[PDB]
This record gives sequence, C-alpha cells and structure tokens, in this order.
Amino acid sequence: HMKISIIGAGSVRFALQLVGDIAQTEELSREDTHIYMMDVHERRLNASYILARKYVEELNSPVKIVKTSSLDEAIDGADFIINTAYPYDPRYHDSGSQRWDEVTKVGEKHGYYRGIDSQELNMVSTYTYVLSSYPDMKLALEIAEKMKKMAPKAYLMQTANPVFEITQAVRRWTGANIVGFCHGVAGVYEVFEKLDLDPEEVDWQVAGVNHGIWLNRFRYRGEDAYPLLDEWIEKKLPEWEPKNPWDTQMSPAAMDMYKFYGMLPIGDTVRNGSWKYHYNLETKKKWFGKFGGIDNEVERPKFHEQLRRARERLIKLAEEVQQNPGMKLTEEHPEIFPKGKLSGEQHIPFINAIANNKRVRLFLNVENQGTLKDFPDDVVMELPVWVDCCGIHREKVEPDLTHRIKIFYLWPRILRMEWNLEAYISRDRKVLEEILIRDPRTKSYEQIVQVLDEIFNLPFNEELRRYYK
Amino acid sequence: HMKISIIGAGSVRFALQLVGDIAQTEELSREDTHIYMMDVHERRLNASYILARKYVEELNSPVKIVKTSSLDEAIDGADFIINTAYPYDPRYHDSGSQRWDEVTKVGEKHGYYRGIDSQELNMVSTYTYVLSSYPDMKLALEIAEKMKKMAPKAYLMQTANPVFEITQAVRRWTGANIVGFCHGVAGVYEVFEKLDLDPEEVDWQVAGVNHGIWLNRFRYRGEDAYPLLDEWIEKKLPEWEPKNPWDTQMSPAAMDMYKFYGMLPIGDTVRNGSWKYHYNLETKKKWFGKFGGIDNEVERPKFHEQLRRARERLIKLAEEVQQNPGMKLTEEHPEIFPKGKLSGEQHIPFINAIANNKRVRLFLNVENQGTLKDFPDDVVMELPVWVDCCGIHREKVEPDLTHRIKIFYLWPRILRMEWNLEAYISRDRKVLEEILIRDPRTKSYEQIVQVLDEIFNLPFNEELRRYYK
Ligand SMILES: NC(=O)C1=CN([C@@H]2O[C@H](COP(=O)(O)OP(=O)(O)OC[C@H]3O[C@@H](n4cnc5c(N)ncnc54)[C@H](O)[C@@H]3O)[C@@H](O)[C@H]2O)C=CC1
Ligand SMILES: NC(=O)C1=CN([C@@H]2O[C@H](COP(=O)(O)OP(=O)(O)OC[C@H]3O[C@@H](n4cnc5c(N)ncnc54)[C@H](O)[C@@H]3O)[C@@H](O)[C@H]2O)C=CC1
Ligand SMILES: O=C(O)[C@H]1O[C@@H](O)[C@H](O)[C@@H](O)[C@@H]1O
Ligand SMILES: O=C(O)[C@H]1O[C@@H](O)[C@H](O)[C@@H](O)[C@@H]1O
Repeated sequence: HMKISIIGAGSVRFALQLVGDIAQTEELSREDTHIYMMDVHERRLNASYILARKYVEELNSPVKIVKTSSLDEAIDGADFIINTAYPYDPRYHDSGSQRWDEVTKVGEKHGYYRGIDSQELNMVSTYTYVLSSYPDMKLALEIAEKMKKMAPKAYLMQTANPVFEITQAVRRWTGANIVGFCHGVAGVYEVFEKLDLDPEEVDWQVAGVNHGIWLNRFRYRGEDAYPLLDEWIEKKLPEWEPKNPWDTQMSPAAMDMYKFYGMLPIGDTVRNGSWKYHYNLETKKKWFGKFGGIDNEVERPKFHEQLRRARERLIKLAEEVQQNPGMKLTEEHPEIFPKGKLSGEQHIPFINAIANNKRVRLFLNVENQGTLKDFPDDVVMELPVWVDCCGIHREKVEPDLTHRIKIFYLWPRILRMEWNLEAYISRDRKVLEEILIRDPRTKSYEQIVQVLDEIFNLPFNEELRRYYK
Repeated sequence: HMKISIIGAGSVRFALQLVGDIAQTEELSREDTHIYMMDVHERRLNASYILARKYVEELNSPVKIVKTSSLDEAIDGADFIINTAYPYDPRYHDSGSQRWDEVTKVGEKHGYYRGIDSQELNMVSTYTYVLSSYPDMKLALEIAEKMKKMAPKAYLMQTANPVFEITQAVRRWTGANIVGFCHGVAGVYEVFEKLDLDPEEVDWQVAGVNHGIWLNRFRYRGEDAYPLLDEWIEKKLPEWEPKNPWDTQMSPAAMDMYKFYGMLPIGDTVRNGSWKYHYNLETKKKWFGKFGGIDNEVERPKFHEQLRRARERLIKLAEEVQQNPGMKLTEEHPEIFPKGKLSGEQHIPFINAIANNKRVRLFLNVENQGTLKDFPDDVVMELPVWVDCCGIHREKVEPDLTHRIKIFYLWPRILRMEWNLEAYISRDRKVLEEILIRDPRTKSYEQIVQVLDEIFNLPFNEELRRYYK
C-alpha cells in the first residue's frame, strides 16, 4: 500500500503533471498506489479530481485517486506528502497569487519597486510574502507537526515557496523529514544547446542554494568548457534575443554575473541578481532583453492573469467531461494531458527512487552536512544527490564554488534566509523593519513603518497582523 | 636588548603616549630599552624626537630614543613594531586625513552622504579609504614582509586603520605575527558609572569584531545586571545629553541597538549602526543628541582641523624646547606630557606582558580559532585575551553573542571585510563597484562608475589608479 498525497491538488502548475507522471511510471502505476488529492478550494478540488480520474483512465493506469478536503485525512499514514499549496484568505481572494499582487502594489506605492519582497538576490516574483512568508511557513510547519504524529516515515516534498526558507525552518524547528524541490537546474541544457554541445558529452555539476545555483563544473572532451562560453559571449551574445519573458539563461545579465563570479548562474539564479539589473523596467530590458524578464510590472500581471484563466478553463473542462464522458482528454488537449512522455520534473523520480530503488541523480534542497565546507552543516542547500531505496547521498562538489560566489552571493542570501526565519519565529515587527533598513530602496525609517502599516492593514492580512501584534 | 619601533612616530594621537608609558613602566624603563621613532615627515619626526627626548629626561628614565627616516632600520631586529602610520601623497598633502576628507567630499558630490567609505555598520570616519584602503593595506603588508626577513620574532602591533581589514589581510596573506589594537572596550566604564556600579564589583565581558563589540556578559551581585540598564533607559535616558561629539555610549542609538540585539554595543560600535541612525544630520541628532555624533559634515572637519593645529603646535613646541632647554614640559603642558599616571592604552601593557611576563587581560584583534564557534577559525575578532611571556590565551566567551548579533551584525560586517580584502587583492575595480551596488545610497550603476572615476582621478590617487588599471 503506497499513499501519495498532494496538498494543494487544485494547483494549476503541478496537480495533473504529478498524476500523469505517476500513472506513466511502471513501478508506481499499480492498484496499490493511492493518490490523495487534497485542497481547501472545493470547485478546484472537484475539477482536479474529475480530470485526474478521466486522465488516468485514458492512460489505462490502475492507480486509485481519492479526493478529500481534510488535511489530516491526506496526511494520515502517507508515504509521500507533496506540498504545492498556496494559502489565501477566501473571504477576499480566490488564490494565493492575489495577496502577493496586492501587497506588491502597496510596496510600490511607498517607493519599493516590485514590492518589499523583491530584494537583492531575491527578485523571483512571489517567492516570499511580506518577507517572513507567514501563511506559507505556517502551513508547512502545521503539515510537519501532523506528519510526525500521523505519518512518521513520510517524506514532506516541499514545492510551495519560499522553498529555501520553508525547508530550512521545518528541518531546524521540527526535524520533520522535509526535502525541498525545484527544477531550475534544467537551465544547463539551454547552455549546452546554444554552445552546440551534445549534453551526454558534457561533464557538469551545479550547486548552491535554491534559486542561487551555479555551474561549478562544465567540462567537455576532457577540458574546461568555459572557454566555449567565452567565445559565445564574444561572438553571439550581441545577437541574443529572449524567446519569451522567461528566457534569461543566456542573457546579458547572466553573462555579466558569470564574468564577475567566474561561474554561470543557472536558472532562476539569473533572475536573482543584484539591483544592478533591476533598478527599473528600462534597466531590466537592457540586461534581459525586450520583455525585461518576467519580474516586472508589465509581464508579471500578464502571467498571473494567464494562470487565473487556466484555472477557470480547467474547471469548465471538468464539467465538459461530466457532460461528454466519451471525449478523450489526451486527444483534445494533449498540452494539458500528455501521453507517453514524462514531464521531466523531479517529484515522481524521487518517489520511485525511495519506494522502488530506481536510483537517480537529482538536485534537491537538503542540509549541507559539509558538502560546501565553508557553510554551516544545517543550512539547506540545493545540491546534486543520488537517491535510492535507502538514503539521499550528496555528491562531492568539485570544483568548489568560487570565493566571490561565497562572500558576495551565497552568504548574503543565506543571511537573508536567517533574517526571514527570525522575522517569522520572533513574531517581532522590528525584525521586518531591520530587513527593510538593509534595503537600498529605503529612504527613511518613517517610510518603513508606513509601508508595513499599510500592508498589515490590508483586510486579508488580519491573521498576519494579529500574529505580529 | 629590547627594540620597540614606532612606525609613524609623528603621530599626534600615539607617539608621546607610547613614550611616556614606556618611560613610566618599571620593567621597561631601562638602558637596554631602545625606542626607534620612524616617520617619512621630517619636520614631524624631528619634533616628536626632540619632545620625546626632553620628556624622557624629565621622567628620569634611561631609555634610549633613536630617530630614523628608514623603515628598514626601524624594523631590523625589532622586538615590537607599532604601526601608527597614516600614508599620504606628499606632493599634495601633509597628512593622511586629507585624502579621506577630499574623497569624502567627492562621494557626497555624487550623492553618498559622508562618502562611499561610510557604510552600514561602518560609519567610523577614516576607517577605510576608497573601500579597499589601498595605501594603508599596502604599507602594513610591506612591513609584514620585511618583518619576516629582518625581525622574525617581532610582534606587529597594528593600530592604523582599518584595523580589522589590515590585521585579517596580513594574517591571511603573510602569516606575519600581527595583532590588532583598539581600546573601544573602555566604553563599559561609562555604563557602570551611569548605573552607579563600582566597576570592581561588575563581572563583565565584551566580544565581537573591531568597532563591533558587544557587552555579552554584564553581572552584578550574582545576577544579570541588564535589568539595571532597562531601568536607566526608562528613567534617565530621556534626560541624557552628550558631553561632546564623541559621547555616544548611552545615546538613544546605543539603547535602540540594545533593544533589538539583546546586548549593548560598546564604544565605536555605537557609531557603527545601520543607516537607521545616519540618513542625514537631523537623523544623527535625534539618535546621538545635539552634535549628531562625530561622523558628520559639521563635527568631523572641526576635529580634523583640531588635529592639524595640534601637529603644528607640537612642531613649534619642539623649537621652543631647543631655544629654552630649561623649560619643563611636564610642568607647562601636563596634558601633553603626563607624569606618574599611565595612559591606560593597551600597547605597553602588551609589550610588558610578552617581554616581562606581567600577565594582563587585554582586548585584542586575533584569529577567532573557535572562540565564537559559528564563525571561521581564521577570522580576526576583537576578543578578551590574557597575555603573558608565552602566548595570547583567549577567554571563553560566555554567554555567547545573541543570534541577532550574529546574523544581522557580525556576519554582514565580516562579509564587508571580505569584500574589502577581495577588492584589494584582486586589483579589480568591478569589486569596488559590487560593494557600491550593495550600498543603499546607490541609485544607478552609472552613478557608481562616475563617483569612482572622480575619486580615482584625484591627483593624489595616481598610485591607486595605476594599481587598479
Ligand atoms: N518549487 C517549484 O518548482 C515552483 C514553486 N511554485 C509555488 O507552488 C505553489 C503553488 O503554485 P500554483 O500552482 O501557481 O498556485 P495555485 O493557486 O494554482 O494552487 C495552490 C493550491 O493550493 C490550495 N490551497 C491553499 N491553501 C491550502 C491549504 N491550507 N491546504 C490545502 N490546499 C490549499 C489552493 O486552493 C490551490 O488550489 C506556490 O507557492 C508557487 O509559488 C510555483 C512554480 C514552480
Ligand atoms: N586603533 C586605534 O585605537 C586608533 C586608530 N587611529 C588610526 O592611526 C593612524 C594614525 O592616526 P593619527 O595619529 O591621527 O595620524 P597622523 O597623521 O597624526 O600620524 C600618522 C604618521 O604616520 C606618518 N607616515 C605616513 N606614511 C608613513 C610611512 N610609510 N612610514 C612611516 N610613517 C608614515 C605620517 O607622516 C604621520 O606622522 C590612522 O590610521 C588612524 O585612523 C587613530 C586613533 C585611534
Ligand atoms: O516565477 C514563478 O512563478 C516561478 O518560476 C520558477 O522558475 C520558480 O522555480 C518558482 O519558484 C516560481 O514560483
Ligand atoms: O574617529 C577617529 O578618528 C578614531 O576614533 C576611535 O574611537 C577609533 O578607535 C579609531 O578607529 C578612529 O580612527
């Protein structure tokens, strides 16, 4: 009996991907595999459940799917708990992106471009919420404590943001068996494609923290391959153009960071630069090309609207499935319901490694434990690991990250994580103030007080306001 | 034979203090004690030598005093080398304070209040020079390398700023026997005086980095004494007034920092707060009282002019001594030439501990070596140590510094030291730029380039400009 529970199974960016992967993984697509779909949004949960059931049928998979509005029921005796939830106050909002949107506009009103949650080395939209990410950390810690009673052997597979802060806090404060998941390492394959390198011929490694990872080893035919990137920078960077707002891996910003740090930032790390690349939209367009990346006042609202429409369309699609049970989702919407191909995400490979000993190399957020020797043992890093039946085994990171990455990038970002955790556990508004006192956009202490006041006074922040009272 | 060499013996703030202390220390005031006074400024050196000789005579001390314009001669076979030098370009300036003054005004011209060298947790005027402190680190490293050849057993007693950065760099890059010296810990005695506590009855300890030290233990009659500070804050802080621009130990800023960190910052640490206390002069006056402290555009030029006049007066006084050899310096200028009382500084007690086994507790800048276990072994900290014939022995720091001091204060300041060292050893202007990219006062990258350009183009920065070319 194998219980895989998806907390936040109304999630538009994970739910069906996870079900499809499980149903197309030979060792997991069994009658003994029970997928629990749990969510607080009844319409989204019902929709996700209908689609998941129909989808699994078309894939001819025998997995059992259960829906529940009870967190306890989903956790009870689970083998794996995947946290993709994004809390929201249902009195005012329909999804969690709305609270970040609105607090961001309040931040900008008081002179914080892209909101107070956007900070140096932490520009990724929605990553933190009012610095300490109260609703998101609260939920993860609640899951962790229920787990230690009701599912001791379970892995908590943390996907909801902030992955770094939350994974650290749950590990440190509860010792629950939490592992943070993010696939930003996939950006390396674009580097290899742009440099005309067969990926199977590249000897590569990446290491760092979540959204702060670096191509520390990049070798080809028994030589350092970074000279090939130097040649690309000289000859092809002038003609580089982003295909869409998300396309930044080979951007001027990424290469400027590589020149300074000595290793290429990978994936969302490229979004998480210094303020040099982010002062305003015109600056973002210089360094990321025509869209200004995704983390700006034009493209991010556009993307969040796209997600809102997608949720709504999936609810209508589920109703169409109930009205037309003969329709084939895999035929009429192959983009949403792929068949044959796996998604490439790391969650189900991890489960199959633990449960079925299908050993695999993954990039996961786990305690350092000496892998990067200049950093504390207990600090959660995003590291190359091999996973199998019987443990998570860290690769030796070689070559080591450069001196400049350590002192100018990793340590400041790790300190920010500690600031954010202290802001949460202390319940002390003065810690939030201190974080903003280190913010380049702050002009005065009075400004800090006023922006936090207005954020805290938003109706949907009642619980947050009382937490810090 | 005991050779004590003062490098920068024209120093207005140390030279005569050191000579008077040596001449009034029984075990050192001997014919076998040779004090070498070395300086590049001929008139100041000649003046300091005349006054030192006359002074020692009036103290009836048999120490021999030698003057030399040769650094090599001063280092050769020295037992102790005290570095109080403050480099300057003699084509344009007469002393080292002038280059900092002028670069500060350039910084302010480009929108950096109190200059680019003033940073969060690093407001102390003149501490660094263009971030990496090129002339000051260059001299210290030169002394260190000459030492390892010409005076292997010597201690390099580093007093010139930046003490933290320089002591770290010399230790790490040369392994010379350097110890950093600063007496900011003396602020604790004001705390005890304001709280009506006999200092001999107080069980206290301080620890941190240079100008970043904290009253980690403060106990009285077998209880924590910090409640007595809480009572003073409630009852007497409203009436507190600074006696002069330097008086900050019991200021609103110091108490605001104590409330946040849980321990009282000591001495110049109180100057080295966040930008909360330093946005502008009006802000400084709110938090430090009527003068706005010493690190502002009114009081610092006043103080540097006072030092310039003092140097000039000592040169004239030496000429008066040559014209009137019967005058008694100890009678007509007891403030400059004290008799009987020692100065209370740590330099000569240290020498007497090493050379004569007069064991003493001092607060010195030495490698951490596990004393503060959450920090690297090799990072130079300002620590309570016992010094004797045969070593420097670190006290156990108990209680440990608070979590907030570690993550919000010590680690950021330690990272800044690493940034500044990297800026020096790399010879890479991009590192200086990155430091300013983390500066809250930066509005744009172009501003950074322009302010460094104008600083580098100052005539007296020719050597610095070529170093970074
Ligand atoms: N680690 C990674 O690779 C990535 C992280 N994320 C993050 O994953 C999370 C979800 O992202 P989206 O799919 O866009 O959000 P979503 O709003 O589409 O889905 C979140 C689901 O969680 C539900 N939910 C809210 N509170 C809940 C609670 N207490 N218990 C159970 N369910 C609850 C919501 O009703 C909703 O259905 C966010 O934190 C997002 O920032 C998003 C993309 C990739
Ligand atoms: N660690 C501590 O307790 C304190 C640190 N300081 C620092 O000590 C240093 C001196 O301070 P002041 O007495 O006010 O300066 P000062 O200008 O009065 O004396 C510096 C002396 O060093 C000489 N000098 C310059 N380059 C030299 C070189 N290559 N070799 C030999 N001598 C050289 C100068 O001619 C001058 O006579 C500064 O760095 C200052 O910031 C000042 C007060 C306390
Ligand atoms: O921008 C986004 O919404 C997402 O982008 C992905 O790349 C990040 O891994 C994830 O943390 C973000 O939530
Ligand atoms: O302000 C100053 O000039 C001096 O003040 C002292 O307290 C500091 O110890 C020293 O580093 C400074 O050089």
